[PDB]
Amino acid sequence: AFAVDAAKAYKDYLASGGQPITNCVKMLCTHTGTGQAITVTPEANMDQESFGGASCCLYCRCHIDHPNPKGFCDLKGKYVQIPTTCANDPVGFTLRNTVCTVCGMWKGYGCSC
Amino acid sequence: SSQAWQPGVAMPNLYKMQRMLLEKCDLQNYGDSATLPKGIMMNVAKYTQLCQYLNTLTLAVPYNMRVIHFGAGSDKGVAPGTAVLRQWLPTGTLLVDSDLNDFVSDADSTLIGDCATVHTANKWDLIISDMYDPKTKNVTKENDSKEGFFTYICGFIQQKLALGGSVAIKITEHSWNADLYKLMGHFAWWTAFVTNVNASSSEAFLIGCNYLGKPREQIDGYVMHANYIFWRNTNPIQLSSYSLFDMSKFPLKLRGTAVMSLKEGQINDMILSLLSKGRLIIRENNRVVISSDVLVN
Ligand SMILES: C[S@@+](CC[C@H](N)C(=O)[O-])C[C@H]1O[C@@H](n2cnc3c(N)ncnc32)[C@H](O)[C@@H]1O
Ligand SMILES: [Zn+2]
Repeated sequence: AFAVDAAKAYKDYLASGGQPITNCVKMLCTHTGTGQAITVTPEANMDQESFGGASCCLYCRCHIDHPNPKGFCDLKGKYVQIPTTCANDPVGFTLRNTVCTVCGMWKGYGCSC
Repeated sequence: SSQAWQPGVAMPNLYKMQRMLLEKCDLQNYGDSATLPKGIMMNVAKYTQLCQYLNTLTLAVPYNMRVIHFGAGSDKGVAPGTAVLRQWLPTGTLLVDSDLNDFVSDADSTLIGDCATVHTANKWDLIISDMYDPKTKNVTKENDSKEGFFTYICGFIQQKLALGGSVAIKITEHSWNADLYKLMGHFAWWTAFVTNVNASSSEAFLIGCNYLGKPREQIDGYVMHANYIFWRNTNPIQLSSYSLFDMSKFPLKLRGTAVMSLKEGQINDMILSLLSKGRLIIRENNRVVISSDVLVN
């Protein structure tokens, strides 16, 4: 029944006041994109930063297995859009938030459904 | 008016034609820095300017393009250059990554280990190398042509680059190779490109544009590197990040270049001319298979 819960361990390290995971790869772009959360190419709008996806997966960055049967990363090879006011912790932001399955946008940061 | 709005500066043709002796590199702007946009790392900026420059050449861009990137890992354990490559290349481009040390990457596949352990079954359309050994920056030794990973790169280009394919390979004052320069004469066009954001360094990318099978020009590599140092020594390049603020035309134009598998002396003078304008790639289109050799105890 034992399993390492890296997501909980990171959430609690942040609540204790830990420096968030650094060196996520911020891309140059026009900042006139669709604003959707996870995309094939950077899509930040004027209020988002775009990051290379792999450098924002906790599992990828921590060399931990991804939490699903067929170890698949839905960030690797993609670009992730982060509101500029949260962009100091892109790894945290993607952990704690959810993508609207019809809208494409972050729930609470873009989905208007 | 200036090259400061360009992504970088290419070695002018008149400098390629000199016959200079090797000098120490002494850059006027040695201690300058471009001011990067907020939160943007030097490697992202540098690869973006390389890609903005490559956008101006006649790169062959087939459907199902194949790109391999050597020296992709960084000391932070991520791969900023390949994130830029993946942004630039058409969606669905096959991108393979490699470095000596472990790193996390956006490539479709990553091989860790010395590049000499890397084997691939197929040919590639575009080869990018940022491989660099910092211990070559030693001013107390004579600056000779270097071997190491440069020996692999030269063999890899001659065996695994499709005719029509292109190359961009990082060099510096001390990290260079005479045969790599000689190989640039087997392309329809070549240059040494300095990015504006890193113009305080002797770094350049040796860019070979549209590979032909054969020498088009005879190039002496020892002389050409001396010509490169002479160019850098007498032409200060103004540090600049201006081109990073206009990304509206960044992605590589999908041109649907034709791919054909010709053999031998099927390479007509008509074929060579199509290669030379970026309008033809010659290689097979089998599955892409790669592997690294593992030595056991
Ligand atoms: C400055 S780094 C590359 C930076 C990286 N391209 C980026 O996007 O920031 C130079 C890299 O070349 C790699 N390298 C040097 N010699 C090598 C060799 N013989 N085989 C494979 N990789 C090598 C190093 O491991 C190092 O990661
Ligand atoms: Zn929605």
